[PDB]
Amino acid sequence: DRPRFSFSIAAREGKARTGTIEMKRGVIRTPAFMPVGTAATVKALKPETVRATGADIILGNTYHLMLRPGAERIAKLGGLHSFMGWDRPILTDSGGYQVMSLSTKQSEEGVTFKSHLDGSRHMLSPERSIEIQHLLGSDIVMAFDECTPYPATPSRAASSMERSMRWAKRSRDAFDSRKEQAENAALFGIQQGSVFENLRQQSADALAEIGFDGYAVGGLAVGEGQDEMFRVLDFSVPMLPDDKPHYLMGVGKPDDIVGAVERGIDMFDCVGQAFTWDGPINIRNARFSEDLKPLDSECHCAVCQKWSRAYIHDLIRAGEILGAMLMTEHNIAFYQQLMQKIRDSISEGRFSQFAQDFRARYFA
Amino acid sequence: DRPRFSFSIAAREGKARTGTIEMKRGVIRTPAFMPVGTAATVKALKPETVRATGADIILGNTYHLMLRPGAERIAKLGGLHSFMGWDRPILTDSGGYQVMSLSTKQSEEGVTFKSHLDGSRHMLSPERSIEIQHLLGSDIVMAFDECTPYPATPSRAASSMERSMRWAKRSRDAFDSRKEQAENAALFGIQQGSVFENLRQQSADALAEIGFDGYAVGGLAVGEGQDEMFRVLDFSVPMLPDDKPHYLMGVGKPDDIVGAVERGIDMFDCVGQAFTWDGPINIRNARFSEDLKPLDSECHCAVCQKWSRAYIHDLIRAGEILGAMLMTEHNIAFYQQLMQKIRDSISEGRFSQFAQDFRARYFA
Ligand SMILES: [Zn+2]
Ligand SMILES: [Zn+2]
Repeated sequence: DRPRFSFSIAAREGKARTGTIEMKRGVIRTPAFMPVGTAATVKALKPETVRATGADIILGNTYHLMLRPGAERIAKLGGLHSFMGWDRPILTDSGGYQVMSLSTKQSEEGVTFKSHLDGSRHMLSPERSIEIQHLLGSDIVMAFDECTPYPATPSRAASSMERSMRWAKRSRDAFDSRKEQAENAALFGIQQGSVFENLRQQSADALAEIGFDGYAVGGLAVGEGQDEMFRVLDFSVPMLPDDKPHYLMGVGKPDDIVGAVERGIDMFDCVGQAFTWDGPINIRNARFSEDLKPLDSECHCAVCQKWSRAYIHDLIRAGEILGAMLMTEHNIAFYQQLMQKIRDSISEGRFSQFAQDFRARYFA
Repeated sequence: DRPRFSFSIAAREGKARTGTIEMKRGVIRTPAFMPVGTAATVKALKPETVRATGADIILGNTYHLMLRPGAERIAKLGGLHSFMGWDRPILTDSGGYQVMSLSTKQSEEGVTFKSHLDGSRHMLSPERSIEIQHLLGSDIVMAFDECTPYPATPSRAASSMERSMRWAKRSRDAFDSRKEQAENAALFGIQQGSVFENLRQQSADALAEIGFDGYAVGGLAVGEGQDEMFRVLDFSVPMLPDDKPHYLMGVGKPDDIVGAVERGIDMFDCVGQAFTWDGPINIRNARFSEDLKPLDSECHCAVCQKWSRAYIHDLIRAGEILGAMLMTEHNIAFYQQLMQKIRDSISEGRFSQFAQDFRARYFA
C-alpha cells in the first residue's frame, strides 16, 4: 500500500534534483510538469491521451470548478477524479489567484467576489478554500494566500507576505481538522515576499515552522521577466526545506522550466503556438502552408505520427476544434518529453550539458 | 481483390432489403447510415472512434471542402481519405444543395456563387462538380442536379427535373471521361420531380436509360412533413432499378429511417438532443440535472459506458466542446445500432415486427 506522501530524491546535480513523490493514487516523477486538466481543450482530450504523453498528475483550477458546476455538486456526484476520468493524483490550486485575475472585497478573513459568469456572489478564505478542495477530493491541496502584484513596494510586499503566512497557518489547521483529508491528501505552503530577499527568508522560515508537505515559490511569472525571475529563484529556493518538493506556480515556457530546474525546482504547471526543439513556431504563419513535416520531426506524439504542419495550419486558421486539440496534445507531449530528458540527464549527471545543448538549439 | 462496385441483396421483406455494397476500399452493409465526416464535431472524433460505432462509409460535403481548404489543395496534399484519416469508402455530394442553402446566378451551364466565408466567386456545373469530386478522391460520386423548392408548382418541378436529367447525362459523361475515376469510383444519379408521380416516373426512366451505380431519391426532407415524404416514397422508390442501391438524401430522424427502409431505401445520411430507444431527449433540460443514468441505458457506446446524463447536461449548458463531442459520439453510435437492428430484422424476416415495436416505444 502506497503512503499518503513520500518524496524521495534519487539523484542530484548542483541544485537540480530528480526523484519521485509517492501518493495513494500513484507515483509522480520529478521534475514534473502538470497539465491543467480543467482546460476545455485539455478535457476534450481523453484522460488516456493525457496519460499516454507521460503526465503523472494534472492540475484543477478551484476557481473555475467552484463557479461551474460547483464544488458541492462535483462532490455529491463522485468527486473530481470521477469528473475528470483521471484516477491518478490531482493538484488543486487555492482559487485565490483567479479571484484576483478574473472576478472584490478583501479582508483579513478572506475575499468576497462576483462570478465572472453570472454576477453571483462568492467567498474564499483559508478555511473555505481548503473545504472546497476537500469536496473536490484532490490529492495535493494548495494553501490559500494573498497575491502581490508586480512591481510591489516593500511595504506592500511585506504586508501581503505576512498575511499569506497567517493564512498558511489557517490553511494548515483547516486541512488538519478533517480526518479524510489529513490522512489521504497532502498540503503545500506558498512562499511570498516578491523580489525581496529578506521577505522571502521570513516567508520560508514561517512556512517551515508551520510545516508542509511541499513548498511553492509564489509571486513569480507575474510580469518580472526571466532574468529577474531567475535572480529571485537563485536566493529563494535554497531557503525552502531541501527534503520536500519545490513547486514553481505558473511557469512556464520550456526555457523557464530548464533554468528553474537548475535552481532547484521540482514541479511546474502552466496553461497557434507549437513547441519544437528548435523553438516555438506559430503554425498559422503562411510559411507553414506547404510544410509537409510534422510539428516537430523528433516528437514521438500521436499527432506528429499522423498530421502535417500544412494540415494543422489550415485547421487552426479555420478555427476548427480538431486543430486546437491536435496542437494541445502535441504541446502536452512535448512538455512531458522535455521533463523526461531533464530527469534522465540529472540521473545520469549530465544535466548541465543538457541545459546548454537545449538552449543552443532552442534559441538557434 | 474487391470490385469497383457490387451491390448484392442478401434478404428481403416486403419492399425492405438488406445486403452489401462491395467497393475497393471496403464493404458497406445496407441499409447503411453515413455520418457526415466533414462536420466539426464529427472530425474532432478519431476516425477510429467513428469506425468503432459501426460506420462503414462517411459523407463529405463538397461545397464546404471546395471553399475551405479547396479541392486542388486536398488533392495535391494526399486526397480526402488522407485528409479525413478514413481509409474506407467516402461518398461526396455534388455541392449544389449547399450553394442553394448557404451561398447566385443559375443557368443551363451551372451556377456561379459567392463564398459565404470571404465573398470570393465560385462555379459549379456537372463537369466541375465531377472534377472536384475526382480531386477529392471519393468512392461514391453524386451527379450534379438542380434542386426544387417545396412547395413547387408543377411547371417549376418539371423544369428543374428536366434540367436535372440533362445534367445527369453530363455528369455521367464527365465521370466516364476520367479513367482513374471511371475504374475505381461509382456514380449515383438523383431522381427529381417533387411530389408529382408522373415527373418522378419520367425522372426514373431518364436516369435508368443513362445508367448509374445507384439512385438517390432527391427533393425530399425539404419541408414536406413525414406523411407526405412517405407518400412520395410509396410510388417513387419502385420506379428505380430494383437491383441497385436506393439513397434517401438528408434523411433523417430514426423514425424517418425506419419508415424509409419499409419503402425500399438502402442508404441514409443526415447532420442538446440525444437519441434514445424511448425517443429523443434534450439533455439541457433541468429534469436531467440529477439523472445519473447514461444517455440511453441499453446503448453500448463508449460515452454511455462512462458518462451520466447529469454530467453531459452540465457540459452542454456550459458550451464545452467535450459535451458536443460526447453527444455526437453517442448519437452516431445510436444510429449505427438502429441500422444494425434493421439489418438483422430484415435478414431474419421480422422487420415488420421490429418497426412496430420500435415505434411503440420510441413514441411512448
Ligand atoms: Zn508531437
Ligand atoms: Zn451511447
